[PDB]
Amino acid sequence: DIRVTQSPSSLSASVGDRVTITCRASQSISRSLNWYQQRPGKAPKFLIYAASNLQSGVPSRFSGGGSGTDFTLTISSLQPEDFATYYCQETYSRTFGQGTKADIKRTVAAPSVFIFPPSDEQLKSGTASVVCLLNNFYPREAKVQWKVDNALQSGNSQESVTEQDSKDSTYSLSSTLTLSKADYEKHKVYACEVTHQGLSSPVTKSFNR
Amino acid sequence: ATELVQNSSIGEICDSPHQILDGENCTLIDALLGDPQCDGFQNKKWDLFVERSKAYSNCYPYDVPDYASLRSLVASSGTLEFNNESFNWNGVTQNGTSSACIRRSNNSFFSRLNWLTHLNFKYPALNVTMPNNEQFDKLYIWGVHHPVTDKDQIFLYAQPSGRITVSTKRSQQAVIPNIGFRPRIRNIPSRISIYWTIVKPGDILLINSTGNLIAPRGYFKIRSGKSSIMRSDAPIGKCKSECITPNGSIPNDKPFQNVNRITYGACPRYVKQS
Amino acid sequence: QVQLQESGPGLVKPSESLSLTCSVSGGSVSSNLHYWSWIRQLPGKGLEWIGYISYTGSTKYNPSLNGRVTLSIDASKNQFSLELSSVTAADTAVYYCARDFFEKLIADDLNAFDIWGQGTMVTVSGASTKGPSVFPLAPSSKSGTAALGCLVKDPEPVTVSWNSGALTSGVHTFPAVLQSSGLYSLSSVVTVPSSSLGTQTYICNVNHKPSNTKVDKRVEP
Ligand SMILES: *[C@@H]1O[C@H](CO)[C@@H](O[C@@H]2O[C@H](CO)[C@@H](O[C@@H]3O[C@H](CO)[C@@H](O)[C@H](O)[C@@H]3O)[C@H](O)[C@H]2NC(C)=O)[C@H](O)[C@H]1NC(C)=O
Ligand SMILES: *[C@@H]1O[C@H](CO)[C@@H](O[C@@H]2O[C@H](CO)[C@@H](O[C@@H]3O[C@H](CO)[C@@H](O)[C@H](O)[C@@H]3O)[C@H](O)[C@H]2NC(C)=O)[C@H](O)[C@H]1NC(C)=O
Repeated sequence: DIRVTQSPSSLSASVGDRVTITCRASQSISRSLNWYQQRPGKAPKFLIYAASNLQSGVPSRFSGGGSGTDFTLTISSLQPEDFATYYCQETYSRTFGQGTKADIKRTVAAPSVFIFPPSDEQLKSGTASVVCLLNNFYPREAKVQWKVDNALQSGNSQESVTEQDSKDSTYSLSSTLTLSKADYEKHKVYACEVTHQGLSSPVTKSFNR
Repeated sequence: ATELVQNSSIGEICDSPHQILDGENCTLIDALLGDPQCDGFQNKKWDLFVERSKAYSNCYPYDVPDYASLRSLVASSGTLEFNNESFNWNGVTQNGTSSACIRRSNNSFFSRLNWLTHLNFKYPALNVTMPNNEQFDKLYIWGVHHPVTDKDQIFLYAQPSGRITVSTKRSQQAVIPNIGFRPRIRNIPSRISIYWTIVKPGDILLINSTGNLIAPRGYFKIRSGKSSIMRSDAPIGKCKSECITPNGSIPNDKPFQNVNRITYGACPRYVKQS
Repeated sequence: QVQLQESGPGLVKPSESLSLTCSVSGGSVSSNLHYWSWIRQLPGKGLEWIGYISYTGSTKYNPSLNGRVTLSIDASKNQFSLELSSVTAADTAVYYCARDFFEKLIADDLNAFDIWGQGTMVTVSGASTKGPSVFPLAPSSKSGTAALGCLVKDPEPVTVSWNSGALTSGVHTFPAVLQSSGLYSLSSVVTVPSSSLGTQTYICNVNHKPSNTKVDKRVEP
């Protein structure tokens, strides 16, 4: 029985800011804990050992300290490539913390958009998938509106969002509209209305046929 | 269990009548081995030595099997008197230094240890005899280094594998070094295993080893007394009290106490409640 | 270095014993002072340590899982396996195999998790397996930047690389969404100069492992 508490759950800070993550324990664990970093799509990385000993892949801006119950992980000058999820593990417990993933305070947006009709090989299978793209926009909050012959569509579109590649700290979003082959050929105007802050007016990309 | 229970402390430890030695950033073993920040403690005495929780090691990382045995031995003696002996390490290189054990802005090492490396890419089987022609018990502190890659085992000692043997009349000690890269403490993945060997009056210290060895520079005097050690963060004040707890000095008027179980001197007995 | 690659099924029907195998390369699996462990990942719970074993075999397990975990080592193959009996929907996760050293020199701490493996997703939906369908995404090609990608429809979205890995900078593959048909679907895109389209060949590489399906489709204007 050992308890671990990591605060906060998430935060936001600019490039060059000094951010601190706190890992609190219920029982005294002496000068004894370690901090790790997992980037999106990667395995965690061994950053600090015994609360304050930096390891192989450290860029020297990382640092840790504390004794007893209250430990701190500090990034002196936050860099874009530091975007990841950070954990604190307590040893005799072998328990991972809840995790703290923060992201860079984002500059002002610049969404670049594209759209894509269904392929000729997919339309033969009786299924049409129209894909819209939103590339390198930032902040996250964006609205994708589908218009079939300039008619509002809902419930038949799906979309994903990537996380900051940490080179430019920008997201990307792509909606896929799914309809049958019959419903595809009943119509010809297919649009993708994008609502976003970095756009002074909703940008619409459309094709025909 | 109310009027007859001492339930409070003055918040600090009296430096009288007991000789109090404060640890500051040093542990007892950091001062024992010769940690550069702990050089001020050399050859000091004490009746009670207080380690601080803020203490840390700032030399070359080290491990000690039976760490509560060696700490309680040195504590029960109450002295750090160290006499340099002339070990004749012929065929080796002495006074090995490290980049993470800095003193006076230079690469150094433990002041009570002689880290031995090869010489001319030679390193013969070292057999050193050292008698104890005294009347008092000697304490020898030696070590075994653990190189990370045998790339370093060859560079440091010019043998694929070392072995350390420390023998006396009663005792024999055999240690084999462990090649292995390890988590970097102060940018060092290598370690050193610290052991100890006692020789009695009339006994001889025997070192039957090639040298992945951290040779000692002498011996510590072993006394037998009421000296001890305590972990506390309370300040040291100018006062007199025949009872010391990690929460501070308390009066021994009451027959009982609930301040702390850990006590030193003529103290009342501890109660579980009130 | 010491590489670790987990191998095993990406789909496990419930009530079955989950089984995965970690392969250690470049070093001896037998170690005088070392433990081999397994750890699972879920979004919302973070990481959760599972098991951990010495060369001799010494085990302790996470008391959260009531003994359902059983690991094992075979030095003849430099491998150590995971066996989780009676899996439920709460056991779908990402499983990692990790090389760990324990030191306990004075601190009595020193459970260090040094190297970490790539990882293998496992699922407990227990339905069936069917391969994907790769569809290209043509460019606009107005000509001053264009974009093109591959659309993947219909357990794991595996690897999507571009031209065997020659084209990497500027690629955003998106996480799969779950359609109402129970089958997943994602898309991987890349932005290229709007002047190299007719002479530059673009081929995305998808290689479905839980169905033995590797497809190389040309995205052509
Ligand atoms: C025990 O060790 C700690 C940690 O090394 C000591 O605390 C720090 O000691 C350094 C020694 O120089 C102090 O650095 C000096 O102060 C300024 C900040 O005002 C610093 O930027 C400079 O580099 C300068 O060298 C540092 O201030 C000090 N920090 C604290 C919080 O005290 C400590 O003095 C040692 N001794 C004891 C009894 O704690
Ligand atoms: C390893 O390092 C230790 C510590 O520096 C060396 O001990 C020191 O050796 C020097 C040289 O002999 C001593 O200085 C000399 O002492 C003689 C004594 O007769 C004196 O006549 C000279 O004028 C000079 O001061 C020094 O005292 C001694 N350190 C102590 C604390 O006594 C040791 O020699 C080194 N060994 C090797 C192999 O490098």
